[PDB]
Amino acid sequence: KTAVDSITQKKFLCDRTLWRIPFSSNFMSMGALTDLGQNLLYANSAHALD
Amino acid sequence: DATDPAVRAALQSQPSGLNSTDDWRQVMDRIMSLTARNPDAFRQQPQANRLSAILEAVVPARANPTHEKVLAIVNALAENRAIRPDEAGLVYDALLQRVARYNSGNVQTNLDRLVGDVREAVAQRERAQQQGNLGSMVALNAFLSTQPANVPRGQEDYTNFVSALRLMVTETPQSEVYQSGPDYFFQTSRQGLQTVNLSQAFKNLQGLWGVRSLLTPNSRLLLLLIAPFTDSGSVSRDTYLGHLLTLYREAIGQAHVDEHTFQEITSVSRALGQEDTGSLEATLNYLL
Repeated sequence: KTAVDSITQKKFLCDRTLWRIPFSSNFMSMGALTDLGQNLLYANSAHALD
Repeated sequence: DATDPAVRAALQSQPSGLNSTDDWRQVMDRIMSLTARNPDAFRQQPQANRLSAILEAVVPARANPTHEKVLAIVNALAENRAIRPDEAGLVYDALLQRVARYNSGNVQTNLDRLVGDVREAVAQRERAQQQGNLGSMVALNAFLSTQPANVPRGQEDYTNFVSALRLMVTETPQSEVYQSGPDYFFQTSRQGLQTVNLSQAFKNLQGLWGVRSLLTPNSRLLLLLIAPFTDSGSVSRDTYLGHLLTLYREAIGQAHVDEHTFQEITSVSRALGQEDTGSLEATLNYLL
């Protein structure tokens, strides 16, 4: 009955893992050679990554 | 020639004028004024245009056929559906890069053999489209291996039906057969309706070849499509399948003359003066 006015802190811990961002057009694993890696295949085009 | 991958490559790489390398004889007929139409059109040019064509004629300039040999190959891959039309610039730079890494006297001869090979392969596919038989005969004969060659009753009706079944896929280049799971099918055209089910029809007609409310409507759809390819003596007269094949030939012939009757009645109902809504409904109820 005498609870103080409180504020909620939310967080997560996700250990042991790597934040995977797949270079696929729907972020799914439809194969090891993804569909966005085959559009750049035989392209002979260098792209900057920032 | 509009579907020739080396004529199309000449309309995309070769100049649209008369250079003295690709057209040496046609420009020497004009330099030496021995042309039939306008012989003196070369004397009436300035020295910048007249002497620069004489120098390219007595000692002509060499050129690279490599961008023209590869572009004939790319424009045949894009025509036989091997690549997409969006990939026509991707595989063109991919093939030009490969014949630049590995350029030789062997490879330029081998590209010269392959631009005559893709002229044939484009024409061989376009002959096979208008014939329309090779994809269907190997899959209808594959169907008829599954069906038994000896029905108990009415074998005379059965072996002429399956011979008329080979007559639809031969004498219609758009029609095809295939498989999708267990059953086989028959489309009367590419991307068209009236698809019969061959494995369901021949498990329905089996047991009806000598019988003399009981037919699945795709079997009756098969007996409608097979009707113009069946003679009066191909099947019997008293047999219930043979009685319907004559009845479906009369239904096609009546629908072929009710088509011409429709084009006559509605033509003389507009000029005589009627409702255009009711001219088109009273005609069908007179014809159906």
